[PDB]
Amino acid sequence: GVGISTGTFNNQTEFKFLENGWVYITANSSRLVHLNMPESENYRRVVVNNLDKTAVNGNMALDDTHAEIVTPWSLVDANAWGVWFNPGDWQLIVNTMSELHLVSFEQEIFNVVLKTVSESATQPPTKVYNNDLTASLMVALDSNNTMPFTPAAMRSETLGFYPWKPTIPTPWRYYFQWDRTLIPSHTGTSGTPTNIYHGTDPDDVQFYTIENSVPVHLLRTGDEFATGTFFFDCKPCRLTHTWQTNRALGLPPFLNSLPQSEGGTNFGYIGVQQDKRRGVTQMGNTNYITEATIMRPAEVGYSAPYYSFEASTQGPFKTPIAAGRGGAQTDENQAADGDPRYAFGRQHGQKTTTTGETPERFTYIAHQDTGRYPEGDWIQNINFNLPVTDDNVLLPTDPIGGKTGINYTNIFNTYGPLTALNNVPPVYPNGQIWDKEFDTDLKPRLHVNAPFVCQNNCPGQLFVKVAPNLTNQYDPDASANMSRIVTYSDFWWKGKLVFKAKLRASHTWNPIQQMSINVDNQFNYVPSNIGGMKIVYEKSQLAPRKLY
Amino acid sequence: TIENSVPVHLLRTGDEFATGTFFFDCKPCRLTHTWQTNRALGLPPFLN
Amino acid sequence: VLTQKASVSGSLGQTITISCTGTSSNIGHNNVGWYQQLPGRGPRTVVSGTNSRPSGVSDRFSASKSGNTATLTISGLRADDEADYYCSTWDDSLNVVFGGGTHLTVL
Amino acid sequence: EVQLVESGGDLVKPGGSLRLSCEASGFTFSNYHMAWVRQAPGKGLQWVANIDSGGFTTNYVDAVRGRFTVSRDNGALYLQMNGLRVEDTAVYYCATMKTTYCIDENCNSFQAGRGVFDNWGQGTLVTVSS
Repeated sequence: GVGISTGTFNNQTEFKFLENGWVYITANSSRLVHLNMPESENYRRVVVNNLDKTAVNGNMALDDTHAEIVTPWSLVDANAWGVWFNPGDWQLIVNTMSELHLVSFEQEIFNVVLKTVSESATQPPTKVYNNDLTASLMVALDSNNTMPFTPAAMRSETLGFYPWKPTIPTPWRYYFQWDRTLIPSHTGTSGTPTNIYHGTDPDDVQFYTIENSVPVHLLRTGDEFATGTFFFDCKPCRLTHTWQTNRALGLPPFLNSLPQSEGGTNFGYIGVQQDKRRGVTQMGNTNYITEATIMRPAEVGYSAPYYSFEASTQGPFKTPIAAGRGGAQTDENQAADGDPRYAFGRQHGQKTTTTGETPERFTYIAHQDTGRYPEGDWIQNINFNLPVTDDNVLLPTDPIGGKTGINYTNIFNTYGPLTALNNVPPVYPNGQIWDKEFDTDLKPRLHVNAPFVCQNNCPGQLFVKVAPNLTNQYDPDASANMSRIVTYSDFWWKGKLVFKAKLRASHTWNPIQQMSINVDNQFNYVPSNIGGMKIVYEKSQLAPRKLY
Repeated sequence: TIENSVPVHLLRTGDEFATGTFFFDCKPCRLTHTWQTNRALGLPPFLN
Repeated sequence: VLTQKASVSGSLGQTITISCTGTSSNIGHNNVGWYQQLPGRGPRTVVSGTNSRPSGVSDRFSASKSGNTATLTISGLRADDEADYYCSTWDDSLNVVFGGGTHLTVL
Repeated sequence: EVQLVESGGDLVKPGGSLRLSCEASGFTFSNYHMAWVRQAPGKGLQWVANIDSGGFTTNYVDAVRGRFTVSRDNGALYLQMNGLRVEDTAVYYCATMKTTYCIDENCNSFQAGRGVFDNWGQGTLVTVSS
């Protein structure tokens, strides 16, 4: 019926404490989604080109050239932390939980409303909105994951984080195949390097369509759609950070002489000369046993080529790295490769009363200390004569290939059988929750964007489209675009995301770091006088844990 | 040496030898190729 | 400066050719563009490489490039073709280099 | 249709300064590299300067190098002229430098390039004398 509501708005986070210290967390999110009709009812194949930018020698890092199928449909993506948890709930979770499991996910659409804009021809323009009770909203649910997976948080296009603000969906578009060549150059590179877009190789063409691969439900003003509960199987996400590096693994050396009076200069002394110490070292030609040369069980962290660009059929891409930098915690402005930087708009955290289109930005300096500090590690000759000379060492200050600004660490990879690393920490509120595992026979060990990875499947993507509202002059034989009555839709989206977490237990004398309100961040969690809201980034691994 | 590690059957003109059925446990082999590289993963940019 | 002929002349309906020349190190690797210049007007791009014409340009124009030389052919002269023709390209010294022009004329 | 309109041409004294403008409409002005090209009375086309699509790099000819400057504001082009001399008297045009060239008729494949100007403005006359 038109006058009977088909659902209830619900945005309450529930905690239900189970046996053995586990907590059943239910995050109900509810939004009002506004949807305009598509620009055109037809699928487009658009080749986006920015050769003007890359035509300038040395700008190869600014390539946006690609090919995309632009579709008339719109994607309703809720794969972002902010959509589910308000700052207080996240504070509770990070301060008192230790591990997080993704349990279930369900979503539904109700109170579908379709309206048409009749723009009067009156000399002073005016427009009246009318309820078209017969219009239909097409809802498609890719339950079988037939369509390409296109997470929205990567582009900051998920639903809004404010329950009391209407949100808009994102027009769905998926990459089409293409070939590209961008020979790197630098300021001073003579001529124009080879920069060509070869087009689409026929063997790799895929042209998906929702109308052909997904059943489509037509919802009038009195209808509702529910996706049913989806159950995850993702690995647990740890809410604790590791501080121990190789230098802090195992039994420390025995201090034969200990300080006698408190002070900043009263250090402990091992006493025994370095060459006469007792231990085990992987270096078989030196008797010097040191805190640096001692044998650790394995390697915590791996050095990777940083700011290295790799070319493939589609052009250049930046090599990802799964660890943060060392010493970047001192200042966010001193961040470097590996620290994820998020840019977001007024829907996703930026002060809602800000003027201008400049996105709000922040670099997330993770609390885990498993990264690398390239200025430190060096290489020296096998003879290990000490002190080393210029001919027997390769310091980070040394050039490679004659380039004064590029040193050896830029092309150094220490990933090996002994490498150990942690999963990506959650980022609030702009961070993604789950991601799909790759279809490759051999699959990546971890993803750099989401902490939870679907082993089998992720929930089907939800697509919404205002059904065509034809005028009486329609003619399919006309090459011109279809004439449509201006129409839009407002519908309420309600989702339930269920987590399971473990409550932390104190295991040390000293307290641990905790998220708290303070005089500096006070006014970042309350509205301004003109209704301005914001959601600042919050750290998710404040509690430490021992690695070995 | 085969004579020391494997039993040996002597087959005359009227004899035959069968190895019996062996059952594999290998992982499946995909008969489809992947075209997407890093530049073609995820949601493309919105073309204004 | 690219080399060009000062002028040419021909009868109406004649298919004619004009040439621009320069060092292959600059006119060779880079593309070449041909523009028309009528009195009381700014240069109008007539040929933009790959024998492709801008929209609104008569199909009579054609162009080709070979090493030091670039050739522009007109398939049948018309009274409105009496005008200056200008070749341009990029130069590996990071410059934009034009020719001296050629005043096409009709007998 | 693409529209480029120049302005600012006027009589000026030698050794002074001036600002020429090139307004653009009907196309994505920010997606195209732009160029200033001058022609003296009855002389051939002479390249004045050029600027990329983001202002990262600008290039000049030796004659105006160190004297003039070019800038853009996503809506129009500007040429700042300093140390004007008598020979500078000429008509200036703003043209889009064709940054892409397709290599087939339907042009499914395209390549980067330089040295071809696609669209031109109207042009403006600058006279420097007493």
